[PDB]
Amino acid sequence: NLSAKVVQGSLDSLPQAVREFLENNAELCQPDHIHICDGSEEENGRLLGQMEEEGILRRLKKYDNCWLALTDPRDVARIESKTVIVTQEQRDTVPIPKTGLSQLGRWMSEEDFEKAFNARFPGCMKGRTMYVIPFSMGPLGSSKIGIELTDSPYVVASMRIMTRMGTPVLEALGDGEFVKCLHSVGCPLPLQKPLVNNWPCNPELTLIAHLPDRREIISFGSGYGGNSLLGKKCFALRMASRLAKEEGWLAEHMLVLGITNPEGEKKYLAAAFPSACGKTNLAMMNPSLPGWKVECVGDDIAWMKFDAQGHLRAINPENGFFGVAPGTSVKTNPNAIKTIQKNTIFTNVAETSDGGVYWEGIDEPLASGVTITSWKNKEWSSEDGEPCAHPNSRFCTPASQCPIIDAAWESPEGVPIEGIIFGGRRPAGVPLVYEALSWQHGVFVGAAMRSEAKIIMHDPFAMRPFFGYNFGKYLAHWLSMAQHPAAKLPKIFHVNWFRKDKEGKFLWPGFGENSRVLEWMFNRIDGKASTKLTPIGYIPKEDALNLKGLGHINMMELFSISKEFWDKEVEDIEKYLVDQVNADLPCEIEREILALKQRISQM
Ligand SMILES: C=CCn1c(=O)c2[nH]c(Cc3ccc(NC(C)=O)cc3)nc2n(CCCC)c1=O
Ligand SMILES: [Mn+2]
Repeated sequence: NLSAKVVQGSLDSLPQAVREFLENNAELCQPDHIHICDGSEEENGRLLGQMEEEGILRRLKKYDNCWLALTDPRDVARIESKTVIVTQEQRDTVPIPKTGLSQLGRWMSEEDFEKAFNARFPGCMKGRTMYVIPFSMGPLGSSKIGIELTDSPYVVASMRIMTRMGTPVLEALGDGEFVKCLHSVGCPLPLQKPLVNNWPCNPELTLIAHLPDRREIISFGSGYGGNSLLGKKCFALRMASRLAKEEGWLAEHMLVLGITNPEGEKKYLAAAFPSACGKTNLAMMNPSLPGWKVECVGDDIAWMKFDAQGHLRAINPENGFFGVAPGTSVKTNPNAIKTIQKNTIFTNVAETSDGGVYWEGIDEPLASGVTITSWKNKEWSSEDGEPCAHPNSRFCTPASQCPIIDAAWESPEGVPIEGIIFGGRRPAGVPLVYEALSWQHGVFVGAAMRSEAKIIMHDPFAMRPFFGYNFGKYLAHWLSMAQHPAAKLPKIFHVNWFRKDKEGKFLWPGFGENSRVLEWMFNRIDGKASTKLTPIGYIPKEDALNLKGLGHINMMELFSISKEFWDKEVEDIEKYLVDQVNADLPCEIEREILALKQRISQM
């Protein structure tokens, strides 16, 4: 029966639990074939070739083994609306707000989800191959393993880069447990609807669901990576944050980097930023300060767990970078540019006529007669009034290829976090850098995060779309870390690269010069008496920030804290947290809200 549909591998060499998961979902989805992924170069070559034949990928001949996927324009981003967590009780998933609808996640009842599942999954893979992806989140060797079933070869190839994938994962798994991951593009053959750019999706029925009690992730109708690469946001943030809450650790939307001063002293820092803040540019930043070194552990997700000496240790559970393409250049991110030179999948970027990539802000003058095809497969000029690349277009690239990849990026011990950075995009009022007054205040600073998307929105811990459970409880869990025995708590900082003058010009040059801010953090961690007290925390004392080699910087306006601005700010923060977190807001946070208005009242 089922064996006859297998086109690669053998049912018999799957652990019983993997086999049963496959059997149940094959019976349900009715795929024409089953391909058990081995994760070999040869398999990758084959799937890339097949995808080229079918129009899903084009070859980018300018480079060594680079490819380009163009999507249906309806399927270009994750949809928060259609992203749900399923629990017996709503409160376990999101706080019940005081007014309005929750902005802290989306809950669906078990009953509603069973209905939603039956209207989508039966027969969904008809005419397609079901791929079986064994993957490890974190280095191969305890780490969490999952099995993703998908009808998308694009997902297979992306998973190979973004996770450890294939036969060795099944070998490490044995009869262990795994997260069950089910994905379909939702377009059974014969196609009932038009195919755009050979890219199957079902936007109307798109649903990305998490069932934490069953250890199941179920995703329908979208091929876009945030929705389809189930190890990443779905597992390593949402489900894991839940597990972490239970087991006394932390799963966070954080880059991790290692920074070394000119005397050879090295610290690791984790940072959470909302979108459009240049996460990845900071993760592999090339520092301008002489003698300094920055190395990249990860640009997206961090798993953090206290060791026996109370140090918070971080592992990057990913195997790659799924980076925003537009804005990437030799100037803004020289390390990303070298990373993506080979073995990289690009999605929704433009293509030059010599088979190179192009996007807004690539800052690379075209040769004579070279022209650009846009991401909607049209000839493109700068007079079109339309970007050549989609704003959310991506590169998907092996982490091992980053020239400053950290030597301990795959250490199963993890790397000791000495500082946590929170930040946002704030055109007014928020200084370039400040330090939390205490752990409790640092939790509040994370909880208070807002960022410009032209709208300024709340995005606490940069986790707004990613909480796996009640944010009030997530806040209590963060607070609880100050009572871990002998905890060596990271110093907490808040940054803003994006403060502007009245004409909208950026006050801080940023990029490589951000090394000057990390320098201040670095020395503060080491106890340097370099702080000046303000109502919002510590800022750099006068002349403490290293400005050697820069043009003029308006330091006064950059570090300016206005009573009027901060009155408006704390009112907005209180309002947001009391309303949205309501009965689940920990009283330590209530105290921090009051303490801040009290400090502001005194100015
Ligand atoms: C480690 C670097 C992080 N970083 C920054 O530090 C940063 N700072 C800015 C604002 C800025 C933009 C352009 C200039 N250019 C010139 C010439 O002054 C200066 C500041 N944009 C920044 N960006 C781009 C974010 C959008 C994807 C950014 O990524
Ligand atoms: Mn992210």
